[PDB]
Order: sequence, then C-alpha cells, then structure tokens
Amino acid sequence: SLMDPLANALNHISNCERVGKKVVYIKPASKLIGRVLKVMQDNGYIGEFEFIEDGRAGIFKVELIGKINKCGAIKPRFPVKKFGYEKFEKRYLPARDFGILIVSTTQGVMSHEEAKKRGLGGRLLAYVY
RNA sequence: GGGCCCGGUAAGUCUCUUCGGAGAUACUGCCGGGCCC
Repeated sequence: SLMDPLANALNHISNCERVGKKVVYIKPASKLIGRVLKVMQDNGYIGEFEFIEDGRAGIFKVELIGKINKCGAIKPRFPVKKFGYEKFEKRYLPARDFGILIVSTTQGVMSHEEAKKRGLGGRLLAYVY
C-alpha cells in the first residue's frame, strides 16, 4: 500500500533536502499539501513551489534550500487545545528553540505559533525543523 | 484497489459557555455528485 499523500510529500522533501537537491517534484498534489507547503514557505523552510497541472491530482514543484534538518507527518493527527502545544513541541521538535508544528485549525492550516497567537486548538498534521 | 476535486453534514475535533448547550468547519467520518490511475 502507498503511504498517505502528505506523509509521502514530507518524506521526499526531507530526503531530497538531506541529499542536497535543489528541487523535488511531489506527486499527489492536494489542497492540503499546498496549504502545508505555504506554511513551510512563510517560515523559511523551503523556497518557491508551484502547482503543475498534469490532468491527474496535479504536481508540486518545490524549490529546496537546505533549510530543513528533518520534517514529517504526525500520525495520528492528534487533536490539540489552545494551550496543549508544549507537550507536542517537546515530542516532535528534538531541538528546543527550533522548528514549528503545522496544525490544522477551523481557520485553516498554520504553524502552532500562529494558532496560539490566535487562541485556536486543532489537529496536528506535521513538524519541521 | 488507490488517489484528486465540488456540494452538503457536523459524529469526532476546536472555541465559547448561563455547562443545558451555542458557534465554528481545516482535518477524520458520514450523505450526494464529478474525475484520475
């Protein structure tokens, strides 16, 4: 069985970043994945990225910039309250002071830091440091 | 068998609460469609 779309996207990025590649093409291109990439971008973890129409689910061309040390999907997508992030930050960001949790809120996908800044709880979907 | 999208829902979930419920709707689920492999 194939790995879920988002997990898959984060795995490829992770590795092509490690190997030093300057680009990666992510196959399944869901709105969710795009939304997650937007967060990683706004946080300086990846460069430009674009949707490439292919008649299927689409494709994401992501510009890597050697800013990622590791990233992946969080499974299951744990629910988190407005003040329950710390517990998760210790669990997925091995490095204190570095990284973000990407959470899905009723107001959209964003970093846990913006979710807190807004008093929103949500679903954990990934980590990046 | 797998995946993408649209509309609906609001069980899970999040927020608030007079703690009865109310509001929200991204994710999961559910209903109805479109489509790709």
